[PDB]
Amino acid sequence: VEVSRSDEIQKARIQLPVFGEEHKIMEAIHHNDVVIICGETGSGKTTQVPQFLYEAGFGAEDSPDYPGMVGITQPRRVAAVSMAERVANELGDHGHKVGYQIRFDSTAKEDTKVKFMTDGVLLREMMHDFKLTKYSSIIIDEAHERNINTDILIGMLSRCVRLRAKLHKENPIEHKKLKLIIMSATLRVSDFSENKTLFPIAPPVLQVDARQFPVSIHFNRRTAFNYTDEAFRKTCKIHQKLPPGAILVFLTGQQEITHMVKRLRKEFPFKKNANDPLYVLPLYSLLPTKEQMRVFQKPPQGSRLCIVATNVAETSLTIPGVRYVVDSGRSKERKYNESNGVQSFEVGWVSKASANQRSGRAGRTGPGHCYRLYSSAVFEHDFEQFSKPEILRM
RNA sequence: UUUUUUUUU
Repeated sequence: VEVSRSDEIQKARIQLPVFGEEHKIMEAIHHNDVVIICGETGSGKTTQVPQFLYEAGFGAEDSPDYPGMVGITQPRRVAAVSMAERVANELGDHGHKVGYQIRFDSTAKEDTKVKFMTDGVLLREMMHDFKLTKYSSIIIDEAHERNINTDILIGMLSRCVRLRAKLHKENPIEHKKLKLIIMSATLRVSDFSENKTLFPIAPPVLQVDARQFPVSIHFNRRTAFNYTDEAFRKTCKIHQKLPPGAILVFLTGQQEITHMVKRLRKEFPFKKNANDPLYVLPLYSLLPTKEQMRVFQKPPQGSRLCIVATNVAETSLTIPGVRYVVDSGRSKERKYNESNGVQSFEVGWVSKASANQRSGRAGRTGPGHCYRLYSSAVFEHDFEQFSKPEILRM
């Protein structure tokens, strides 16, 4: 199968170190019933999978009615949409042959081989069905967050695939076996691979690296009673001491963030061409789009960037021209008193996965200086390494 | 005597 590619996007095909590993994906699409592949983002996994499975012999495997076509599920609607104006142009075919579906935009075209999903739309489709005949190649995204809907869907697809791992008809050879790879976002999914519950077999796994684009991890053995002022001091020390760039100041809630915005408008009130060139912007997804496009833009000249954000920045929104974080130390979380029906908004330990993703959010392609207001001994006491499931709270 | 970071149909 050929793709009708383009020049700069063939530059985007070869550059990824997973396309040369295509044969593994080939055996992963030909040998194993369920495959688990992990890796940090930016290593060319979602931006390389449609070129795998459009060229795998699965677009027309069980042809001529097209029941072999890949659905790749995404954490959220904007991830699928942005990735569709990213890599549906990577396969050189129009919107009929590559597409997406989100909560309120359905692009159900019959020519399609690659479809980017959320969780809920595919739930909608296979409570509308139960045996998943129209699909044969499925790729999962974000296996490390372990949300509600990802876990729900993976349990019920384990049921459906292991029901179709059996014989389709009265002992045929034409089985509607479903080929599925979980393209993870961070490199610990083995907490599910050890179990014999969701699959009694051990699911075969593949581990791939990424491009670090280095970040310097720095621990401050400091009291973290008012982590706002500590983050303020670390970002002032980077802004004055270290070479220029952009620095991230991270917090938890609604009020400390605008308090830090007021302060960085106070001690650095100039923002035009105390000659510290600085533009300071808050960020969380409870802000309107005009401020959300204000951070999409680059800083005005005579001013660097500095972003006072909550814990949104790890996964929700990420911006190009930043270098360094000062972490939250402790992040805001929510839990329910099941003995009462009492909810809660509180602040507790950042797990090491969220902090690592945060440090990666700092050093996109440039140097990172992860000035952590907490210590290594406090990073010793940020167990567990990964975050706890979002199921257990609600 | 308001104290909502976050999310999937």
